[PDB]
Amino acid sequence: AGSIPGRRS
Amino acid sequence: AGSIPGRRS
Amino acid sequence: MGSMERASLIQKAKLAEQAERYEDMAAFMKGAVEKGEELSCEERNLLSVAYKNVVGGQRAAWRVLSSIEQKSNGPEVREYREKVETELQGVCDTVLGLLDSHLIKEAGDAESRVFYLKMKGDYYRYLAEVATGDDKKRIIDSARSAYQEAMDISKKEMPPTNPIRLGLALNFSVFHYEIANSPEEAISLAKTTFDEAMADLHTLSEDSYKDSTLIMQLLRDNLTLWT
Amino acid sequence: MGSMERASLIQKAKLAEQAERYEDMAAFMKGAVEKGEELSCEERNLLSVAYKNVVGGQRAAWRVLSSIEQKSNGPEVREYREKVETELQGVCDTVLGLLDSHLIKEAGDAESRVFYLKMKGDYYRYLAEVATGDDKKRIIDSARSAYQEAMDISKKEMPPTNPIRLGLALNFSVFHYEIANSPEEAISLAKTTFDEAMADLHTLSEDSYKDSTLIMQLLRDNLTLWT
Ligand SMILES: *Cc1ccc(S(=O)(=O)n2c(Cl)nc3ccc(OC)cc32)cc1
Ligand SMILES: *Cc1ccc(S(=O)(=O)n2c(Cl)nc3ccc(OC)cc32)cc1
Ligand SMILES: [Ca+2]
Ligand SMILES: [Ca+2]
Ligand SMILES: [Cl-]
Ligand SMILES: [Cl-]
Ligand SMILES: [Cl-]
Ligand SMILES: [Cl-]
Repeated sequence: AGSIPGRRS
Repeated sequence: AGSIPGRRS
Repeated sequence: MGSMERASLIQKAKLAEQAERYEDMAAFMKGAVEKGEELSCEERNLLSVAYKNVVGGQRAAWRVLSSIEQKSNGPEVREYREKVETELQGVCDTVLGLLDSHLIKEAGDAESRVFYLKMKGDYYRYLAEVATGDDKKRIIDSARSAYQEAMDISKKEMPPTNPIRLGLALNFSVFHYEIANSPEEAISLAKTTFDEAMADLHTLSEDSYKDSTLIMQLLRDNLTLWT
Repeated sequence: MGSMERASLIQKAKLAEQAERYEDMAAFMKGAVEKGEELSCEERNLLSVAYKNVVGGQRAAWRVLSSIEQKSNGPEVREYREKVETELQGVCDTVLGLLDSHLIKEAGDAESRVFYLKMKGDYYRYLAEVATGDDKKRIIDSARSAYQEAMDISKKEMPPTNPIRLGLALNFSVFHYEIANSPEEAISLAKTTFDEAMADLHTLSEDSYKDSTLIMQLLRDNLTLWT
């Protein structure tokens, strides 16, 4: 399913 | 303002 | 892309569009143009979509960086805005070079010639957005001249509802408003274009009506923002 | 990026994030790692965000192309899926190379060491997603081994609500479900992680509670899809 989005920081 | 989006075709 | 077949470049440009890989899409369509043959209507649209997405991302990034730089006024923000700006200019120069070698000179039908001259106006307009000074003046005139030649052909050769004619008028009005400091010219052009298209809708099929009314709504949206 | 100051690379990576220029962001953070100094918590997050966005776009494109190729079963779709796949593998190998030279070996605190080992597991997992055959087996084991070492450290050294510990458990559960064909292990890990975090929320400030509950909701979302 979903992993940590991790695309904002 | 807005030009033709032109980004899909 | 010299070793890849023309038809394979076109097929891969369509795949790249589906995959949202617009840099790849533009490289494949550049390769297809450099085969030297004229482009069909569908192929012209692939070329234009690819580069509009590439330069559209660069313009959005340039605007973010330009806003940060103006608020700041070390060298890093200016340096990085300059890097993005140089990359954007390079993409615009590449598109302009394809149009000049040799798409426009071989385009004899009104639909192809107007399409390419509108692109020429658009890519000079994107150069003008980042240009500063007297450089700006000659770039602005180059955009104006391309748009004006396209307008002259479109008014003689295409009906007022033709989607290329409509999109050209829309973009030239944006040029007037945003680049040329001519908001009244922008509003006049958008209103006249909209009204002349309205009067010609009765001639169209259901599908052509949908195509033309979509662009007419963009003209109306600008008129609403401008008035 | 050898001639640019470390601090300027970090500043430009933050600007690139604001401009949504993730390829640039990753190149600046690669340059910062190659300065040879350890990364702070904020700098590790910049590195991870940059590469997650780059490889996330490549994975999305690979999935589009892989789906078209499977439906088709000329050489163009396979060739272009292979091109994207090679580019994706190259980005994963670059990240893995930074972790191996020399981020992991110099990471002594649990927060840095777990962070880098979770990244190692994630980038081997992205390699596994495109791998075929016995190659897949060794790549899958490399992902598993990195995740397991990170899990072992996190359970000894971090509270069950620590966001890195939570995100590691989330991603390892996805590895079990999607890569290792172990859906029961995935569901068990997600449930145990969620329940142990729930029981430790009472110890947290309002801001730490928000950080931990956000990731707990991702665990719950997967459990809902999996059960
Ligand atoms: C500058 C401009 C871009 C797009 C359009 S459109 O109506 O959306 N369009 C596309 Cl994307 N491709 C087209 C081919 C042919 C026409 O009309 C003949 C429109 C069109 C219009 C203008
Ligand atoms: C793998 C993973 C990615 C992001 C997160 S988080 O909670 O969204 N996060 C980010 Cl983006 N940066 C962080 C620094 C420190 C923590 O907790 C100590 C979380 C965090 C978690 C896991
Ligand atoms: Ca040929
Ligand atoms: Ca230095
Ligand atoms: Cl720079
Ligand atoms: Cl011709
Ligand atoms: Cl290819
Ligand atoms: Cl250390």
